[PDB]
Amino acid sequence: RPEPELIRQSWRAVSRSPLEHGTVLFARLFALEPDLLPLFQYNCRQFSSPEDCLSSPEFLDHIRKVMLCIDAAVTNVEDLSSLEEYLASLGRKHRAVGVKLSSFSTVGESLLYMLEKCLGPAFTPATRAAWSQLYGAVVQAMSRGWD
Ligand code: HEM
Repeated sequence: RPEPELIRQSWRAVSRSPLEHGTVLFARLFALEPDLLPLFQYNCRQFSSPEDCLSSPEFLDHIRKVMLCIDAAVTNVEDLSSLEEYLASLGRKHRAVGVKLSSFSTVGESLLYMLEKCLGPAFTPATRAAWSQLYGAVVQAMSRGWD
């Protein structure tokens, strides 16, 4: 159970510009794991240009979906069991498109980077710990989807 106010007050800041913050998360994620980008080519409907896929409405829509999912976790920070079935279904969908479960740990590192970029020293160790616990719960629920 992550401290709710630390999660809510930090998420509120990133919610002011969710697409811009999501782009920052993905930029770190791709630098840490370059193999992830070719998975998005199918949604883009073209395999010739990674850069065109990165700037595509289809890629932006995925960023919007990711921010909505994190928003649902933040809304349910007090009880994440409500989203257990949905997160397992999300885990199934990612396994279906070739995503490895290990890449979700890399997404967690990118999320902390996005938050530190947005908040600076306001991203306190307690805030970082709260986000680590919340994200760890989200990936533990999504992990059951892989089975
Ligand atoms: C590891 C990086 C990620 C990759 C490679 C990835 C890949 C994908 C792909 C390829 C799709 C499209 C599936 C399809 O319809 O064919 C998708 C859908 C989706 N992704 Fe991700 N994703 C990643 C991270 C995340 C994260 C961290 C979340 C939030 C937990 C998320 C939330 C979603 C959602 C909500 C959809 C909904 C599409 C649907 O209706 O099924 N993604 N993902």
